[PDB]
Amino acid sequence: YDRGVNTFSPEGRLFQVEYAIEAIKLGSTAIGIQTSEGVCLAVEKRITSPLMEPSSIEKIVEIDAHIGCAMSGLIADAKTLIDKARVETQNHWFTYNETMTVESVTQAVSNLALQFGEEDSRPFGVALLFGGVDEKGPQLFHMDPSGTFVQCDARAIGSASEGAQSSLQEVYHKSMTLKEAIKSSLIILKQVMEEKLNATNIELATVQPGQNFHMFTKEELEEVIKDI
Amino acid sequence: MEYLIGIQGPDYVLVASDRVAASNIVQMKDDHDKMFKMSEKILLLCVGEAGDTVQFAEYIQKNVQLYKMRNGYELSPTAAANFTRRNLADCLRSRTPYHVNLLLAGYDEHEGPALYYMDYLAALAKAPFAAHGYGAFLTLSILDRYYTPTISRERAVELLRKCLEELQKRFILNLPTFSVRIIDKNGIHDLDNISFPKQ
Amino acid sequence: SYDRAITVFSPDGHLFQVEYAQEAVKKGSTAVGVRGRDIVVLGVEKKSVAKLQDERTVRKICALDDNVCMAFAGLTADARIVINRARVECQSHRLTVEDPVTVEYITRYIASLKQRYTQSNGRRPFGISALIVGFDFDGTPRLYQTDPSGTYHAWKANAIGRGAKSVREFLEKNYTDEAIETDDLTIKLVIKALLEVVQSGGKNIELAVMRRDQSLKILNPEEIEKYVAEIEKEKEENE
Amino acid sequence: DLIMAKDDLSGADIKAICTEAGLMALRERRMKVTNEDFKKSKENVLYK
Amino acid sequence: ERGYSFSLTTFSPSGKLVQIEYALAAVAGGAPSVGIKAANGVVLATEKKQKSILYDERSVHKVEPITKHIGLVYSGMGPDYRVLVHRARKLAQQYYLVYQEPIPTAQLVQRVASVMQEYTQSGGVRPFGVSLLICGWNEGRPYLFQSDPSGAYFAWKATAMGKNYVNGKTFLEKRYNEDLELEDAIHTAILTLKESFEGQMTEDNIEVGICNEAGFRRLTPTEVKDYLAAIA
Amino acid sequence: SIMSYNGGAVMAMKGKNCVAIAADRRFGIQAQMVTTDFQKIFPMGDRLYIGLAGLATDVQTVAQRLKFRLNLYELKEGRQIKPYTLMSMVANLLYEKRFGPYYTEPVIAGLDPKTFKPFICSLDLIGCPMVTDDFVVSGTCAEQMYGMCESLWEPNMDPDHLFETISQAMLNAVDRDAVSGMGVIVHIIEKDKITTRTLKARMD
Amino acid sequence: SRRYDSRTTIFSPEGRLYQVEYAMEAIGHAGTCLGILANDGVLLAAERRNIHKLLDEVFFSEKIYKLNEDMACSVAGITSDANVLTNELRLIAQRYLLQYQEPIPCEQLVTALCDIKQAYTQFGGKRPFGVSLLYIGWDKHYGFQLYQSDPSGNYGGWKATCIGNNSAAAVSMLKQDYKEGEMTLKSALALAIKVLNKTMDVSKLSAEKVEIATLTRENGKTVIRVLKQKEVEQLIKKHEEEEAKAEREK
Amino acid sequence: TTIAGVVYKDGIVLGADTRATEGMVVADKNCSKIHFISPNIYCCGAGTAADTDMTTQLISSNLELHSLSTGRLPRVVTANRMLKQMLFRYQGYIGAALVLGGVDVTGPHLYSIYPHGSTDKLPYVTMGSGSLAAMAVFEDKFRPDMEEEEAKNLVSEAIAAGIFNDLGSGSNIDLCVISKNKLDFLRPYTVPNKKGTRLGRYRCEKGTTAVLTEKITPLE
Repeated sequence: YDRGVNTFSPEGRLFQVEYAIEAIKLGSTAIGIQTSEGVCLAVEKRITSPLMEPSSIEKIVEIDAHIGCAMSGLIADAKTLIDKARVETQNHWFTYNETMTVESVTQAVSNLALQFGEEDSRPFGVALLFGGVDEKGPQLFHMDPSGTFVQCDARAIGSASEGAQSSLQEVYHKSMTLKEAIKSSLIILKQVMEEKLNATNIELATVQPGQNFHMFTKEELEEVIKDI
Repeated sequence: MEYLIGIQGPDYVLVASDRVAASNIVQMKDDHDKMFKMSEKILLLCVGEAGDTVQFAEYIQKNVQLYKMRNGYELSPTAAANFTRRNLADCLRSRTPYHVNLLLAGYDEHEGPALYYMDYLAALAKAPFAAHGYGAFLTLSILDRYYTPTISRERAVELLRKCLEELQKRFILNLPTFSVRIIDKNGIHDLDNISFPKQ
Repeated sequence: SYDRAITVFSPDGHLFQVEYAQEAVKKGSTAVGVRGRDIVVLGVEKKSVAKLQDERTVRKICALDDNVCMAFAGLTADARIVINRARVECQSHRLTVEDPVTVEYITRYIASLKQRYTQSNGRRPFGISALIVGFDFDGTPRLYQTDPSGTYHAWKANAIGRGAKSVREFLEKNYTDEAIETDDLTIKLVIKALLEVVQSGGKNIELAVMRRDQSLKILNPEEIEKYVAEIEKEKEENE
Repeated sequence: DLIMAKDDLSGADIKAICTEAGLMALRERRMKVTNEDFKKSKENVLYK
Repeated sequence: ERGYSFSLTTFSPSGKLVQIEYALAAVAGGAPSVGIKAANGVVLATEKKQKSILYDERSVHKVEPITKHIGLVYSGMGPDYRVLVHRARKLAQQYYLVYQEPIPTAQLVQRVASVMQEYTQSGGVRPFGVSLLICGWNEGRPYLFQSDPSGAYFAWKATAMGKNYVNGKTFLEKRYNEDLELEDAIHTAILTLKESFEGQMTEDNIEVGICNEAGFRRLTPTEVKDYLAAIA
Repeated sequence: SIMSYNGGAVMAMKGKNCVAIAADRRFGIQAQMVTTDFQKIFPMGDRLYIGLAGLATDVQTVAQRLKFRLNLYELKEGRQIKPYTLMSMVANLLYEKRFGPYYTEPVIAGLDPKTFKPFICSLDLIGCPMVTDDFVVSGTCAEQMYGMCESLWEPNMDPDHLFETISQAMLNAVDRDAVSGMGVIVHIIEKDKITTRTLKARMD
Repeated sequence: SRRYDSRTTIFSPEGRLYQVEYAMEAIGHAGTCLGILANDGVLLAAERRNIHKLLDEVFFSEKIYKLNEDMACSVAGITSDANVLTNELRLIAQRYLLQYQEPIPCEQLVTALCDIKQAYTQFGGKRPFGVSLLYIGWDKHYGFQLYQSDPSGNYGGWKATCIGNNSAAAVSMLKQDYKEGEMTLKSALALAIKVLNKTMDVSKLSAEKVEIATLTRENGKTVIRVLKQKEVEQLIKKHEEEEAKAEREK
Repeated sequence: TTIAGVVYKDGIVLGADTRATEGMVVADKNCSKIHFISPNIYCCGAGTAADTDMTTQLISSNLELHSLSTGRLPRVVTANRMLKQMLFRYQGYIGAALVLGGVDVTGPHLYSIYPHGSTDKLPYVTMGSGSLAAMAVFEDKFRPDMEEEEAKNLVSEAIAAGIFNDLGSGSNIDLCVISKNKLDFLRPYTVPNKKGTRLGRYRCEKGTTAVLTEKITPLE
């Protein structure tokens, strides 16, 4: 029984945005942790086949030289927003000679998180984790399809976010360090993933005021995993 | 300004150009290239308003590559020439005209060789030997003196040698080096670069 | 124009038409493709021809550039549209930057077009899935596939069309590094994979290769017959 | 010769031809079934 | 006007254009008509009954010229008829602007059929419920062209449309021939119109136009009253 | 002027039962010639030609546009085209560019498709038709060809005297002209056949 | 304003397109064509759907539409949609000639029309074109050709074609009487006469109910021969005498 | 070009001269400036020829359309209103010097239109380059409510004086008479100029011109 797609609920919410919040849940997990040393971040790739070449799946993409990101669930709706967010950060540094802070980036994205309509189509289906180091120190940011953007100190998303948030609130406090948070994230990863944790499953992305750019090539991941 | 010559033969086309890039009064570049390979048997040269030359190469070159990749095969030289004339003739009566003057050089498997001839007013022509510019004047008498429709290619090279010797003799310009191509049933063959040592 | 949203989310978190337009891919012809290290090979099975007519128009493998190659599944008309737009895009890239067009760019273009096509107002999603094989600069063979969702996704061998689970299961127990040592063996490996697929009479086995410093060569179906014959000879030598 | 004939024939079509050929066979008091029996049966089952 | 633009015309499960079949039925429920081509001219004739004795016969006209040599009647609904008549009017004048020559009837039928077909494809609109009978004397040989709601068209020697078109057509197959004069065409046309109408047929219940090679001519109730002596 | 940029002359002459159209061959840029084989007389169906004179851009452009509309007309209607129809078509095509005008003076010469009736007419650069009975001319050297045809024309002409009259007219009127020369092509057509002759003109 | 909307574009949940197949089953009725390319020429065959005694036949044409100098097309389906298509197709080929001054090759013509049809299959909810149609023609690169349009936008070159549902058995007959390039223009005509004699159930094939047009290759003409009726009559008499000769084997 | 119009006791007499000059050279000796509008309304043109032609064909198309839509005889004021509205929309770029005449139910009505859009109703008008001479002849020999042959003689006399004076005038003289019932249209009214027969037959012979290349193409 097909109603108009821009119909609220008998209870109050909407429909299609709520169905988007449901559509997040099938996606792969991701974990980002704010630390005053810098923002660390982790994700799972969910490798399916051995024919599937592993280094091509993107989860952490690059918005600015100091603003990172991670995506979830649908890949390509996220790709549009990543491209556009990059464009708008370039417009800000151009017309202002300065760095668009991460909150202003995410305001610019959730301005049209919901412009879905028939004139002037569907709501987007991706949850995003935004990091980076602005002038306000490190920042970790989380949005949703509904544009309800909030700051989170260490948010975990997607399919395993219940036990991830719970066991994350077990281990987290305010004065953590970097590497402790990195292994604290990947312990949660290899409790919530399904396959054996190895060199090809996960990927990290850490950005620091000292380690100036988010840089994470392979096989330091090997050194981090053999430290478990 | 300059001129690039295009002598047609029985079964070959002898095109050439300069390596000269004009300025205010200075010769900015002495190894310039005016050759725009449309296809395996169709060349293109361009002289005119020097901002339009590269964009004409863009438009024509890329749309010919589109036809070749779509349908599976190469254009005739005649249809390509007419297509250039059409885009000139459309671009003339607007707010944005193009000002170029170059002849087109192709080779068909069936029609054999073919030479065409443009103008800044989009006129087609099927010429035995054509020209533009100021070298046009000083060179077409020599060429129309020593022409035979059934002429061999080394005679054409010697004739072009002679034509250059009358270009460096009574001209108010420099023109030190000319590049020379040839087109045959085999494709695009580059001949040697035709210069004179000065000192 | 047509102010409507065709593709609505599900109550349980799906796009009906993206997941469901994969079925149209699932009910098309099969096509495999592997990369060797120096010679790339792909080809389609199940032409399911009338054996008595023309065949130059039903060619399911085409090219966009002198560097890149095609394959697809699903219905053929959407492939025709996407290939026309891809040719235009790769040549317009050659208009700008003077390189030969990288394969990753044209796959991102196809997937981006497909996603903004599914997103838009009342446009039915493309029920195809292409294979884009090319070897860009410094000779690196790479191969990507598409999806009606619009996820370019790099693989090492193919599994699309009818019964792709069986074909990938054969490639699973046939991932030998030895198979991509001899170019001839890689060709024979495609022939053996497609032989572990449909009738493979040596009629609907249309295959084309590229040795990464040339253009695509469509093979005349007598060489493929000798390939199948020596495959049957090695199968007899197995006993 | 019969497998190639229809691209989407089922076992219904196969039973129909294998019985209609027999009905053509006992129309002319025979036991064995020739090729034109299958041809007529193919042209009777499929295209009518 | 709103952004819908969707065609309400959908094929059947079988493959049939249900709104065109229904439009043909709506044509078949209309007033009858007959039109006959007979070597020198073409005769059109309709059947125009007032509902009461109150109505006037000088206001509405069935037989209608499109150019000085092209007549046109229908069998369907007048409210759509006048619209596509006006369209054919405007369309014929663009041809006469372009070529400075009176348009041939085949070219009219091409363009009108293109309009009607293009309009049944177009979105949120119903088809016309009108079947035409177009005629004219272009380049010596006169013509006669029937169209339909489906956009198609034909070329007839003699035909009918409306109520009891089958009965009138079976009368036409027996009655008509290859060669007649205009008067005999009028005779068989009023005969086949008299096949299906009521008993009182006067100078006003029918309305008859002819075509000569000298041009179109729309007859008057004077000659119509002159004609029904020794009627049909 | 812009009309004197490339030269050009087109003559058409009505005979007794036949019609002859001729033009020059020269192409070039105001004082510099280029070729001797430039086409200015185009076939539009059988036994009906058109001649175009003036700026060569508009010559080829209007010729291709007219061929476009002509083939569309002859495919929408199975018959071939009457000459008045072609005249009106050229008038409408030129008048669509009322303020963006082409620089050309088309000359139509053709026979009747039903009878053997000849037909000549000419148009201006905005679309003004003009039907006559003797001759129409177009190009730079107007007054020369006017002097020739008002000097040499007779009403009832067999094709031989028609050919010689138009030959002498074109040769003499072109030889007095400067920018237009370099050969003459002559089309002499009739009910049965079409004849094309080239004259021994001064190559100067 | 959305409950009235007919949704003629969204896939069906059986797995295929929905309206597309029903356009195909609208192709299947009212129509039966084929042609026989097998050298020096190509032909088209057609059945009169309105063979009633009260027509005019004054058009000097029927189902055939000479769309250029060197291409025609046979129609099957709803007629006036195809008139919309023939007008647009003729205008496409003519604009190509305007653009290049060289005649139009037959496959980019076919793909232009296929993109037009797929443009109304893909987006909006517009009703699809219920017309399949044939193609005969000539080029500079392959000679004589045959093509099969479909309402999806899919096409495909053949050497012996088929549209109408009555002619699937004709494709069976075309395979059972397949030749390897043997069109002496009497063998192919007798074969086409034999096919339309068997497949249509019209007893003995009255020549007013059929239509045959050919396309031969001449140096400067490329004539399209929409042939008259008397040669069709003597062709039918030739074929019925050859059927009497062929049934002397019983 | 010198056209004139007049209103006699019943209808309208229009005249013309059929010399179509192009610059300084006589381009035509037989043309037609009196154009069709309707079965009762005609029009004459001056100045730019093709502008007058296309404009009068458009307005004649629109009035045929309107008259066939209505079912009665057209009115002259409708033609006047359409012409002045169109010519004012073109801002005087189109040069079309028109004389408009027809007979309605109200009677005869003559209008002259100047190419910007200024119109006047008059009993008699002259337009063109040599219109001044014909307007002189009219003001010399006009009286109200003339008869038919008087008006025809007057218009012929006026256009004749315009042809014997003006340089762009001069050809054989067109006339046209519109009544309530009778429309007449007479091209060779009083052909004034003869031409001397040639004094030398300068006829060429069969082969006096060298031929380089022949071609023959047969037909049916």
